Amino acid sequence: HHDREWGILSKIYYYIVIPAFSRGSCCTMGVRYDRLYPALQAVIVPEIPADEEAPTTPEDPRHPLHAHQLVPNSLNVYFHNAHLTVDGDALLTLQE
Amino acid sequence: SRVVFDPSNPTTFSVEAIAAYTPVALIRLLNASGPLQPGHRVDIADARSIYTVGAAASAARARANHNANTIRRTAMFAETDPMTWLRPTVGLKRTFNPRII
Amino acid sequence: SRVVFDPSNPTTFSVEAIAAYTPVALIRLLNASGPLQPGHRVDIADARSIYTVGAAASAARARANHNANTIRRTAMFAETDPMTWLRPTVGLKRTFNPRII
Repeated sequence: HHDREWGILSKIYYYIVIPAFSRGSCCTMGVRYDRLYPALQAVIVPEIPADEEAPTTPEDPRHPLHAHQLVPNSLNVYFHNAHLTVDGDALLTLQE
Repeated sequence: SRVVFDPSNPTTFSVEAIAAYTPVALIRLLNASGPLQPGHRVDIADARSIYTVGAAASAARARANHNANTIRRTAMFAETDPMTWLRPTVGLKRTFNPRII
Repeated sequence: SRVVFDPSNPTTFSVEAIAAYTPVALIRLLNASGPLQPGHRVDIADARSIYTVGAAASAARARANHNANTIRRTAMFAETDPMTWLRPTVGLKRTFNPRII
């Protein structure tokens, strides 16, 4: 588009204090995509009626996934572990 | 088409027809597999790919069915036409709780 | 029966049925020493083991009785993923309210 200025800036940002602060913690990381794809591939959510207000915190008794339909499974426990503002419209955008 | 011994029949046919929660629970409660010799246990990559494709199709169908409050969509890029001498409506994207629609 | 003189018969069903308040009060009123001569109480290790197993059974019965208004307990880890080659399963960290309301 314009030049290698983006790469130059990225290398400058990554070669100032990052190696010094990660001398003892820099290592290559693997990618188990072929094993982690089915874990997050199956995503479901009950229908939410309109003309209402989306819940703010995932602790109210009116939550459809907390009242009586929690179940352990794998996706359910994963969502329970990492449910930091991931439901609702965030869940819809993730599904998209 | 729901036998857990062969991981090729319940891949998309039993997933895209209805909600995948019940097949997922059945698979979880029915162990993983049994005798892998009398079956198409070879090339598990294709089975995994078709299962994930079926799961994605089921999720998309469920999202389309439940998306009764969001049906109109547009683009984000501007100046896509030569006749851009005016300023259209700005509005906002899907970044709010569903109250009006 | 809640008498330590003849505890051969009231060992399991008597402890499970009645509450622990009466044996707790009896122990409190009988300081930290008990007569090991009467009844079928050889030495003190056997008596201590009987008391501990009775207390455990009473606690389990109380938990089962009170489980109607609570949710069933779950293990810290799942350990229910026979399909290791397909995908792994994460653990469970219960952070919700243990009560219904």
